[PDB]
Amino acid sequence: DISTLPRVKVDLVKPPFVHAHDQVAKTGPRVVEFTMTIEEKKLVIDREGTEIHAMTFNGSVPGPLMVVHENDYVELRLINPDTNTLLHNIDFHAATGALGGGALTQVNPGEETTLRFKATKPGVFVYHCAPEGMVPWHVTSGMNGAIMVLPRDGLKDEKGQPLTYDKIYYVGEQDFYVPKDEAGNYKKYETPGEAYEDAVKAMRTLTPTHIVFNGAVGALTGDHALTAAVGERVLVVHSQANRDTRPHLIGGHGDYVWATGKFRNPPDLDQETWLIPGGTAGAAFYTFRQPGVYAYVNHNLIEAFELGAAGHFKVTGEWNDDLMTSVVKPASM
Amino acid sequence: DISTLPRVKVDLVKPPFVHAHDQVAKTGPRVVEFTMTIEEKKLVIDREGTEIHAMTFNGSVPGPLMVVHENDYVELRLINPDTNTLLHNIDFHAATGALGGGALTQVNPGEETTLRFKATKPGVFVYHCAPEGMVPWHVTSGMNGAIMVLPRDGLKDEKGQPLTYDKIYYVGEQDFYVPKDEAGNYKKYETPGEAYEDAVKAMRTLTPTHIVFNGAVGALTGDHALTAAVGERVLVVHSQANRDTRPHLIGGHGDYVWATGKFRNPPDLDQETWLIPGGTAGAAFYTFRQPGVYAYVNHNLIEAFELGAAGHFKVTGEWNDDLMTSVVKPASM
Amino acid sequence: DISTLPRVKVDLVKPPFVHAHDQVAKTGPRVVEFTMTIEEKKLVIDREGTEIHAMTFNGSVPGPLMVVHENDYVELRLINPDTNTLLHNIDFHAATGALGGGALTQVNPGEETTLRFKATKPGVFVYHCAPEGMVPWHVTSGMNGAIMVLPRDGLKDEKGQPLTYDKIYYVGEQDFYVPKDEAGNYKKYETPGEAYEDAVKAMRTLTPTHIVFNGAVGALTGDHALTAAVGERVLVVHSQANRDTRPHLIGGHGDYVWATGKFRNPPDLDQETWLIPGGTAGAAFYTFRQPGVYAYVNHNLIEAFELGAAGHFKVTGEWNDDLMTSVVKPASM
Ligand SMILES: [Cu+2]
Ligand SMILES: [Cu+2]
Ligand SMILES: [Cu+2]
Ligand SMILES: [Cu+2]
Ligand SMILES: [Cu+2]
Ligand SMILES: [Cu+2]
Repeated sequence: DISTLPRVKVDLVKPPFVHAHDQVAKTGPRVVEFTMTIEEKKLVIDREGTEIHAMTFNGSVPGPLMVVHENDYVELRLINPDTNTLLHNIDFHAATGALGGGALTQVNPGEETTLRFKATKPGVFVYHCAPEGMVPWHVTSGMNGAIMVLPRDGLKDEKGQPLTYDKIYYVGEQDFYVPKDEAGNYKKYETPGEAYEDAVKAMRTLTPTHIVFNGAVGALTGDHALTAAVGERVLVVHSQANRDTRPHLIGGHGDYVWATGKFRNPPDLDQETWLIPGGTAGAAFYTFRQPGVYAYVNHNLIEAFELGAAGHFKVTGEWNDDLMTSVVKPASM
Repeated sequence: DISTLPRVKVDLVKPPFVHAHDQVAKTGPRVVEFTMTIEEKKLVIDREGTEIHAMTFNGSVPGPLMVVHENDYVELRLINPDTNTLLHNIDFHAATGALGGGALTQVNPGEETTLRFKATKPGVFVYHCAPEGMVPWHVTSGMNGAIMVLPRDGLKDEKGQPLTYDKIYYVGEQDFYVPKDEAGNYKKYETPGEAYEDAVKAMRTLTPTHIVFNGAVGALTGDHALTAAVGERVLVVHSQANRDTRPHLIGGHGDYVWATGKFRNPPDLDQETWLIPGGTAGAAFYTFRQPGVYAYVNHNLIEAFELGAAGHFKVTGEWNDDLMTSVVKPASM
Repeated sequence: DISTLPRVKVDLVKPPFVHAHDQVAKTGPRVVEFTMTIEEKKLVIDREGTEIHAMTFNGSVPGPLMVVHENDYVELRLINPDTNTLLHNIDFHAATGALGGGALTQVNPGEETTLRFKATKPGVFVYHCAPEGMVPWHVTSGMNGAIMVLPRDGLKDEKGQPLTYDKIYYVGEQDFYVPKDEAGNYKKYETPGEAYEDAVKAMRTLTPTHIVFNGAVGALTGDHALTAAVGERVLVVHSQANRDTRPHLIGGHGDYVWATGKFRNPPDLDQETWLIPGGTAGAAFYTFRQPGVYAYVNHNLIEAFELGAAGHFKVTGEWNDDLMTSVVKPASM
């Protein structure tokens, strides 16, 4: 049976970008093959040069977004090179059985493995590393990403009418818990193992030191802001593998939102802000109507503006005065 | 076009009360004009006399509730008198473009401005101050409120049947982060600027020192409890501009609840407790069936009973023994 | 009227198990009688022997799950034996009036009382102790449980088709705040009253020291794991009386989920993780398709793996290779 199915190999791209795919399936079920290489590496996460030992899927935080269709088979080749120091594995919330695949994918440095699973449910799901005994440490070190399982006939609104996006971006939100000394300065370590004991004490406080989008404070700002034009329909997939978040587009809305990200449910309309529970991926669809800069944020404003959970969208086009206008510009009373 | 539309000026009232309005629109689209004056002032927030420098819209925490209908134009005159010390602005989650109006409304002390925007989406939305660089500080100092955009044909249940309320109250929930000395006593400052540096360190802990309704511990209790009678239908609008909350009416329910507050979505029925994400306004409809005192609370009971997030409802009417009755009054075994 | 109704006495069972009942009602409305005895007792909650003075309904944390049908009358006999030291009462979120019954059920040691209320709304609800002035202390000491009010015609899916479970389990999640000394070691007390002052200071930090299922770290693991077989439909009721949680079945899904637990609303489909607000009970339905061990967790992984919020399911049956298979077992590159 599977033997007889067609197979296509797909090369992943770095977040916030997403690999090429079809919204409405043009072929029947296939075996979609992906390859990911584990990379343990130092990462500076803020302006002051704070550095951590990140554990990544393909060298990025978050790991890349995989896109398949309902009932395709996902075949993943997972490689843990001998240059790494720790055992890793992968748990797909999209999969059924063996702890999401975690029990079947344990690889020490120098090993690789190939897992296959059937994508039976449509929606966006979180995938993350989960080794017995050190699950939170690997997850909060950036070892998580997401997979989107699109219905074979694409996305639909509450009335069952088609929703087609022109652009899609993947925003992975990460809560970090950097160990601190007595005065409050962040500690630095030579290897991941040296950090272990302190990491556990830092996590138990339940208070992140940093909460960032795309691995670093300001990662999606300035020259890295997300782009769009007035009239374009944009799908924003957002994931948080360990902690709740409440996304919000400043100056815009979520026209259609699947906060818990499962496509067989009708979306919520006109959301100002929505809650994505820790351990979940969600998606929001919006059509831009005004040009300018928009701030995309976690709406606990302390987490957004003090801790790092803020990004930008720069949109081009003509301003619509009917929607909004400054009647009297700021001036002396 | 707008030139030709009728205009009505509306005078706002202090929370928890709401200005007069029509549920079902009797006229066509209009330009609804409001005026708000910014007021920086000292506020004692608890029984022990803890004082803070609040930043308010119209002298209250939360700012007043504005009520318009879908497709009306909101025209707001915002005045920042010379008696204030800081730059302020306003961001309406109900608006589209320019950061909700934040980029078009920056006024220093002694200035004013007039913004107009089209209310294209029905629901309850949060509005708040958001100056570049000090967003969380202004929000957590009480500078936020809400606006309700009613469908032109009023509220409806899941089956599309009309829902008419007899009374409406606005509960604004506020998380405060008062700086403390080494022993745990709250600090006091002469001006807002003197508090700034300490405020930022207090916010980064992510742990509020107070969480109150209507600006102070016990604000909606005793002689200030909300009132109703058995048989009355009450709509309770609740907003939290920075942090999640989980409202609950002790002894009652939320018969119809729009937790994320957007009216084009059908409401949830029979809720015991519901989650309103930080940066959102929600609404719950309930018909009183028993007289007596009801406690309206944030259901994290520590936040409610230790931190200040609790209010009362005193309802008049006849007791219904079919619904509830004490069969055997407390007595010695 | 009530005089004329049939009455049935039901003996409760210890969580995670649930007392015998009918899903679809075979008789008309009845007066269902229950008896609960309050028990103040020492409980060791972790591996290191940390001990607390728990306040319980029937000797367990959580208290037992009560199951009735819509429009039955619940008649509860509540006994507070003279061996206890504190005043207690009970508040049913399922009830209407008198603070959920809290104002009618205050019993000092040596007293008892009998309350009756009509179960007018279907769903799973939280019930908990709530004495004036010490509400959070009694709740966070384990004095809470849940009641399920089933529609008279059983559970249904989004299309109104019947959903019948073969097994049902009740998972009560508890956040504990154990007082600590300067070095971080947990304190021990002789009686509940001796703990009082320190308990309040511990709660105000808003940071639990332990978050457990069924009263202790590892309570639902090893020989106490929940059981099922491939093909069985299982309903898992989960409650959190004071704090938000985000349940997740590792290796599975929530096929039908009522996150806020009210049955008149259609369930959410295919959830990976769902949010149950503090002060609420929810229910998830799933059909097992793969055998093996599954971890049932609160998906804030620090709370699950560091703090205690983790349990197991051991399922028997044949492995399905179509759903998942290890193509290449872990081996040297
Ligand atoms: Cu790993
Ligand atoms: Cu997971
Ligand atoms: Cu301001
Ligand atoms: Cu905002
Ligand atoms: Cu008690
Ligand atoms: Cu309660």
